[PDB]
Amino acid sequence: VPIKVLHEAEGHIVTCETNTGEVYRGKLIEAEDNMNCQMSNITVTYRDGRVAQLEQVYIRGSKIRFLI
Amino acid sequence: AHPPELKMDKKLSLKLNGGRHVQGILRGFDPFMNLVIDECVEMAQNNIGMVVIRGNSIIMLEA
Amino acid sequence: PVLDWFYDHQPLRDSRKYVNGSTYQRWQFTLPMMSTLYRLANQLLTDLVDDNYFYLFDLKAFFTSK
Amino acid sequence: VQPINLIFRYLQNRSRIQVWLYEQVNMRIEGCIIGFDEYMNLVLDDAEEIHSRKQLGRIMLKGDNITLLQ
Amino acid sequence: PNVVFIKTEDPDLPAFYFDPLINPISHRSQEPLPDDDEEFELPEFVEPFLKDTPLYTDNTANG
Amino acid sequence: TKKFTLMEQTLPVTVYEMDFLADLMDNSELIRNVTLCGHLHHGKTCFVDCLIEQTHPEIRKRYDQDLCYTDILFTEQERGVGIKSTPVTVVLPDTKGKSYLFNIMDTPGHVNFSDEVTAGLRISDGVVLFIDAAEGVMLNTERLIKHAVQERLAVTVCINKIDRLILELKLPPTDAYYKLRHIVDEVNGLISMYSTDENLILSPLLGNVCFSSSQYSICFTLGSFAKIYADTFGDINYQEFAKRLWGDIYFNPKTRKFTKKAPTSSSQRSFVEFILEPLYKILAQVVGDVDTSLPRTLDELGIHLTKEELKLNIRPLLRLVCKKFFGEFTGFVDMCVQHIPSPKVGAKPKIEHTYTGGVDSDLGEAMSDCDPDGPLMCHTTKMYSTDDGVQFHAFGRVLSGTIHAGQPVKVLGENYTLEDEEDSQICTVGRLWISVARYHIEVNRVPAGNWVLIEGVDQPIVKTATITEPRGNEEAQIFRPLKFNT
Amino acid sequence: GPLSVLTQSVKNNTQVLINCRNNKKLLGRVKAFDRHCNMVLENVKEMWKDRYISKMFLRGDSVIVVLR
Amino acid sequence: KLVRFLMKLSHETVTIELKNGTQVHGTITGVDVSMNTHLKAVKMTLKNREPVQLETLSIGNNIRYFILPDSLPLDTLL
Amino acid sequence: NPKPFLNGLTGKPVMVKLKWGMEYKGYLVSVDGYMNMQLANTEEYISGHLGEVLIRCNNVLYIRGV
Amino acid sequence: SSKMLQHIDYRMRCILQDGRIFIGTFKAFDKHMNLILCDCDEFKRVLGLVLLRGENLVSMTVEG
Ligand SMILES: Nc1nc2c(ncn2[C@@H]2O[C@H](COP(=O)(O)OP(=O)(O)OP(=O)(O)O)[C@@H](O)[C@H]2O)c(=O)[nH]1
Ligand SMILES: [Mg+2]
Repeated sequence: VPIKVLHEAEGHIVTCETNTGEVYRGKLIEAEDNMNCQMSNITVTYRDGRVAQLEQVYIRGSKIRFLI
Repeated sequence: AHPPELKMDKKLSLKLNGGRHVQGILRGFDPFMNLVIDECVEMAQNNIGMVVIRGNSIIMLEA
Repeated sequence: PVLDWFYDHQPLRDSRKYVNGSTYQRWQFTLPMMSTLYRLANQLLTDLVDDNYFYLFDLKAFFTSK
Repeated sequence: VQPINLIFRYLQNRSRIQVWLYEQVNMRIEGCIIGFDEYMNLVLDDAEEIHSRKQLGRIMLKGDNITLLQ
Repeated sequence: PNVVFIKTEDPDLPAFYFDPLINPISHRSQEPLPDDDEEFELPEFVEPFLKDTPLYTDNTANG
Repeated sequence: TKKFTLMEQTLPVTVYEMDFLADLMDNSELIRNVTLCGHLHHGKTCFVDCLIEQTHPEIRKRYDQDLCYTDILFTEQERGVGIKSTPVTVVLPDTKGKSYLFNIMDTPGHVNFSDEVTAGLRISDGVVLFIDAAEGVMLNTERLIKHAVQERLAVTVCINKIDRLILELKLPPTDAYYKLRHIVDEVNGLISMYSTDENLILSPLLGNVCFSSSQYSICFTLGSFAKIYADTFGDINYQEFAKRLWGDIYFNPKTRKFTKKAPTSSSQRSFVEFILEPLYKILAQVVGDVDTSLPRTLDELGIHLTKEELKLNIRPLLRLVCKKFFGEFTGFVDMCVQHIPSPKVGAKPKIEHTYTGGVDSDLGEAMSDCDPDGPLMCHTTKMYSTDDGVQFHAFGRVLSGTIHAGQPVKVLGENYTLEDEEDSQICTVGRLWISVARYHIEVNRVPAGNWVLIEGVDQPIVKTATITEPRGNEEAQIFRPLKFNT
Repeated sequence: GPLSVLTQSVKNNTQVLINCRNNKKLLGRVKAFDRHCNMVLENVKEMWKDRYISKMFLRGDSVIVVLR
Repeated sequence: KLVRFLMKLSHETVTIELKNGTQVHGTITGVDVSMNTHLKAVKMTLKNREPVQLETLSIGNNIRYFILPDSLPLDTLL
Repeated sequence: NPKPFLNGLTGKPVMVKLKWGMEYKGYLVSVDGYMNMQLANTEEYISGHLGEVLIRCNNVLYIRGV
Repeated sequence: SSKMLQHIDYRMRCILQDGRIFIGTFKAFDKHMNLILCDCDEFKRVLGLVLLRGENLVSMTVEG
C-alpha cells in the first residue's frame, strides 16, 4: 500500500532525505516510474543547512533515498 | 527505462552526480534519462553549443 | 487393422515395422489391432480381472495341500 | 531533439567533443570518435584522455561511464 | 485389492462416464478460500496443459 | 545358511554422500520423524519404494512385478502383506531445493499388527495417513485416526491410488473431484468427532492433503503442481495459485480472474480444469494413443523420450512419463516440513504425554530442549532381529544426549522406579546403525531427536525400555509403556 | 562459457585468487559460479593480513577481477 | 547454483558481511530468491565498535560476503 | 553493439583500465555479453604479470584496445 | 517481497543509505521493497509516516 500512499500524498508539501545526505522539502506535481518526480517550492538546504529556494525541480529517484 | 515526467525548451539548470552542473535549454529526453542541452552554461561557464548528458550521472534538474 | 494378414502362415514376417525380420523373433504391435485380436480371442479367454478368484485354488495352496 | 539523433550527428561529424567520466572530473575524453554502439558504448580513435592527455588509438568507453559530453 | 473395472458395451458412450453400476456419491462446512477478486489475476498465455487435446478418443476405452 | 535376510551386501550410490548425512544428523531442525500408516493395501510400501527409487539411482523397480524395499522378511514376500514396521532414514528435497532429513516408519496396514503401528507412534512426531481414492475410508484408517489424535501427533493425509478413479472406474473428472472432496470431508468429520481441539482441519488449501499414485510415481500437492505451472510460465506466483485452486473456485478467462461464482453453465472448477483434466488427458493419451498423438503430447509438455523408451509396455511407460513430468516427490516433503514439527519444536507434548516424571521435573526441561549435550535419555520400543536370528538390536529415538560406540550405558525396564533398582542393568554398546531397510550405515555419534539401532543392549530388555547414563545419573523416571489400540 | 568452466577446473585443481572491488584479495578453491557472477569458494583466505574462512559466497556486483 | 546453496544452508548459524562493513552472525531463518535474508539471535558487530544482540534482522543486495557453514559436501548441491 | 568487437578481440592483445586505477594489458581470451572479459598472459598494475586473468562485468572504467 | 509478512504490525528500526537510523511501525511494503512506516522517529526528531525505496534501506532490524 506504499504506492497508494505515495499517490495519496500528491497536492501536499512534504520533506525527503537525499541518498547523499541532504534534505529537501517541496510539493510534488507528477511522479515517474523510477520515482523521478517533479516538485516545486523546494527548500534545498544543500546538505549544510544553508536554505535555498528552487521551483519546478525534477529530481531522479536515485538521488533521494527516503522521505523525512 | 522511460522519459522523465516533466514534458523542455526553457532555461533550466541541472546538477549532476558528483557535484557537476549545467544550465541551458532542454531539447529532449530519452528512455535512459539522457538529455540534450543547448547553450549549456557550467555552474561550478564553458559551453560547446550542444551537450549530451547521460541519465546515469543525472541527479537533479531544476528550473 | 488385422484384415490383410490374419490367415497367413507367417503373418507379418515381410513387414519391418512389426517384426524383427525373417527369423521372426520379436514383435511390436499397435493398440487398435491389439484390441481387435483381444475381441477376436473372446471365446478362449478368462473373464476374471484379478487373482482373488484363486484364493485356495492356486499353486502355493496346492503345494500346501500336497 | 532526442539524444539519439544528437549522438548520430556527433558520430557523423566525428569532431573533438569533451566528455567527462561518470562523476569523475579527473579523466576527460576529448578527441576523435570512431563509433557508438546501441547501448551508448563508444569506441574512439586516438582521442585525448586528458588528466595530461595521451592518444593511443582504439579506446572503449561504457554507456554509463560518460557523465556529460559536449 | 479388488479390481473394480467396469466393462463398457456400446461405443456410443464416452470413455469417462458415470456408469449406473457405480453407487452414487450423494455428497451433502466452509473452506479456507481467498478473497473474491482481491488480487491475482492470471497473466496472458497461461492455460491448462492439454487444452487443445481432447479428453478422450475412440481408442481410449479399448486401451 | 539361514536366508531370512533380503540384505544388501554393499551400500548403493544414494546420490548424496554419507558425510552430508552426518552433517544433517546434528541439526535437529531439518529432521522430521514420520510414521506412514493407513489401511491394508493402500500403497504405503510402494510410496516408500518411489522415495527410494528417487533417492537411490541404481535401484529400479522391475517392469512385471512390484519391488518392495521395506518388506525384508521372506514371510512378507510370500504372504504379500506387511507384518513388521521398518524404518528408513533418507534425505529429501522440497520445492525450494532445501534438503531435509526424514525418518519414515513404514507400518503394516493389517489391523492385527496395529500394535506395531503404535510402537511407531511412540517414536515419531507426525503421522501421514494413506487413503485409497477408490476404497475410501475404512476401519483401520478410522482406528489410526483415533489413535493418532489420542497420542497427540500432527496428522496429514495423502490420497493414494488416484489412477483407480481414471483407469479402473472411468469416472468423469467432476465426479472424481466429488469423490476426493467426500473423502476429505469424511476424514475431517472423523477428526472433529474425535479431537476436542478444532485447530487442525485437513484441506488441500492448507497443504494437508496430497494426491498420489504410488505405482505410477505421481505425487503432488497444490503447491507442487502450481510450481510445475511456474516452471512452465515464470510470470505467476505459485502460492496464490495454490490458494486459488481447490474448493469451488471458478476461472474466467475473459477477465482471467478467479471468482467464487460460476460464470456460465457447464463450467468446471479450477481444480477440475487445471489439475484433474490434464491428468486425465495425459493418461488417456498414454493408454489410448501411444503411437498416434503421444509424441505430439510429449512435445507439448516438454518431455523427450528415446526410441527404446517408447517401445515399453503401457504401465512402465506411463510410470516413466509421470516420473518425467512430475519429477521428484516434493509436495509430500513440503507437507511434512510445514505441517509436522521438529523434535526440537514438538518435543514438549511428547514428554508431556510419555514421561511419568512429567515436564515439571528438571530432566523434563532437560529433554524438552532436545539438547545433544547433557543427559542421555533414549527410549527404545521396537526390537529387530539379525539375519541368523541369534541376537537382537534395539531401536529407538534419542530424546537427549549422544550415544557412542563402546560407551557403557544403563538400561531401565518397565518395573523400574525411584525405589526399585533391580530393573537397572549396565551394558556396553557394540555398534550404532543408521537403519535404511536393506542396508545399515555404521555411525559413531548419534545426537538427540534421531532414530538409532543399538547393538549389545538386548539382554535386560523386555518389549520397551529407557536408556540412561550409568555414571552421572539422577532421578530418571520411565517412559510410559505402550497403550495398545486393541 | 567454456572459459568459466576452465576457470572452475583450475580453481578445483589449484587455488584461484580473486580481487574484489572492496579491496580484498581472496585466494582459495572456488567451487561454484553463477549467471550473476556470484562465486562460492571453499577454504578461502581473504587479505584486505589474510583471514581464513571455510565457505564464502560473494555476489558478482562486488567482484572486480579474478585469476588462477 | 550459488543461490540454491544459500537456500540450502538456511538453517545453521552463518555470518554475513554487508557492503557498509557491518557483519552480523546469527541463525538464518529465511532466505528469498534474492539476497534478502532474515536472521535471528544475531550477534551483529558494529562498524569499528562493539557488537549487539538482535532478535530479528532483515537484510536488498547490500550484503557483499557471506560466511557459509562447514555443512557443504561435494555433491550436496552440485 | 559490441558483439562484433568482442568477437574480433579473440586471440588479440588489448588493455583495460579499472575504476580503481588498475591497468592491465594482455592477450584477450574471451569476453561475455555483459563486458565480462577474461584474458591470458596479461601484465597488470594498479602489480605485475600473472598469466591468465578475468574481469567483472563493469569493473573497468575504460578499455584501451591495443 | 517476503519480509513484510513477519513484520506486518511490529515496530522496526530501519537504517537508510545515508547512515540515518529511524524507528517506526511498518504498515505495508511494495514488491520492490518500498516499505511504508508510520511514526518514523529519527535518531532526535519525529517524521511520522514515510515511504522508503528498496535501494534506500541498507539494513533493517526488529524493534517491537
Ligand atoms: N492402481 C494402483 N495400485 C497401487 C498403487 N500403489 C500400490 N498399488 C497396489 O497396492 C498393493 C498393496 O500396496 P503395498 O505395496 O503392499 O503397500 P501397503 O499399502 O503398505 O500394504 P501393507 O504393507 O500390507 O500395509 C500393491 O501390490 C500394488 O499393486 C497405485 O498407485 N495405483
Ligand atoms: Mg504394503
